[PDB]
Amino acid sequence: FVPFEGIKNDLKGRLMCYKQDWTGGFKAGFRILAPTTYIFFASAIPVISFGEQLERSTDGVLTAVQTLASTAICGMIHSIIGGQPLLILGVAEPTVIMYTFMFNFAKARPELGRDLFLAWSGWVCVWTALMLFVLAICGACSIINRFTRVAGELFGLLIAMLFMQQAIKGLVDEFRIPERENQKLKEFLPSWRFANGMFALVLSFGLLLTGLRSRKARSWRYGTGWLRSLIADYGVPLMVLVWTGVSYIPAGDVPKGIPRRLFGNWTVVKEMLDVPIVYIIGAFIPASMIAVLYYFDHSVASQLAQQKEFNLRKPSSYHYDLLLLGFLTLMCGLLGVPPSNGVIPQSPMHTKSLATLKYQLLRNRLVATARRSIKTNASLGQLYDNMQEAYHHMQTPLVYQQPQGLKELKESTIQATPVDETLFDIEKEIDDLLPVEVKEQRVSNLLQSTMVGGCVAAMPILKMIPTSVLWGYFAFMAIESLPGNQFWERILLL
Repeated sequence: FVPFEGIKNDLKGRLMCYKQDWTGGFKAGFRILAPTTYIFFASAIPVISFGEQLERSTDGVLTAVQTLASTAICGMIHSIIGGQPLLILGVAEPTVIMYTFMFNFAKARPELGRDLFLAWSGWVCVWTALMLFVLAICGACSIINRFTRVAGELFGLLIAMLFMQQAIKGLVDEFRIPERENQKLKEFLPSWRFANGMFALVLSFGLLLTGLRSRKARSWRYGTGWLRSLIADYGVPLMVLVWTGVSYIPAGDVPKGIPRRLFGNWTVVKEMLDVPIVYIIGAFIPASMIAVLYYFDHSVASQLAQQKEFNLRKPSSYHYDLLLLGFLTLMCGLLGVPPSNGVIPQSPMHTKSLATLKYQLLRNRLVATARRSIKTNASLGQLYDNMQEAYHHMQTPLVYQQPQGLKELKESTIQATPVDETLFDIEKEIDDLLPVEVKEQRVSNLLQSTMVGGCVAAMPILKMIPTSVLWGYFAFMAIESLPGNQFWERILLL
């Protein structure tokens, strides 16, 4: 717990894999788009829902534009100078709850009111940034190492329950009347309300089930490998588009709003000095709560994306990441947008998608090399050496760790068997000798953040998405927030 020690160590570690990060990201060509698109959807949909929730709960002060811009800018800055580019930054539910509490507090004060809410929030963000700077400088993130696997599994389960509760609440609200829309409307009759609720159930469950099914496309006996990979990669975005199209089928026999549909930044510094100084000090309290929450969430989200099972080859940056989070919180407060923060399950989902990308790249390369070798000599031990050489050649040269390397050829595999091709199937055998590796780089995070930003200018296209799609996706992400963690497995076994 020495001042500035952790930050300096983290910077030392990360500054020697920076150009490597960028060149590795560019090494993959357009194949980097699949994880990028997957994480872009996973980041944009919850943020848009949170933006709608804040617009309803803040009388139009904060909308989806602000949440999207915060997510995009914070993500881009973290991608370029972050320290741990696996982390995905976004506006989380606890932030929404705290901002709702703050808005409710400020609406009941004649001194603050509604036209000074953003300025008071900015002062809260200044206090939070100061607290985060103090915590990072003192190495308070060292206690993160102490928290064990259960301390992260419980948080994952809590986030899963929160996402499921959000999905169920959205589905139930599809059955009720909104508190802001015109009450005397054709689309809001009890019969049409029941119809809307049932249609939303159909669409949400259809999206959930089809996406969960298409997530297993690669392990199918039908179709071609190209089509199987395309489905396994883009099924959830494709399902979003397909169920959006399905929602338009009955449009010739229903009222306008059946089903219900969805719908830069500025500065608040000038009016930030108009807040009386009894609430600038009073911002310390919600600032303390938000600082503790962010200290916990950023760290746990970063460590859940850095599981030992992924065999990552680059160091962690907990202290430096917390310092940068302080800076980003200060910037977001000055810009009048809610702060971003490391979020789950987006971060582990990003890590898993990158691991899958590396696995597929390696499988393609090794299959090609094995097929090339089968024709020439194919001695089954000289071909394994060729595959090992290709694996080593593909890898990126670093200084910290070394590539895991292909694992041992199983005794049963050799006992079963130049090499006879009838008795040695490459597709069956490659999977048995591929390690778990992650394609670590900064390009996927940067592109996902830029896409989230461009969603700001793509609002008319976003106007065509029903909210049932959002609730189905929230359920899909809640299930993704327990992708087979040890704690959930143990609960299943009991």
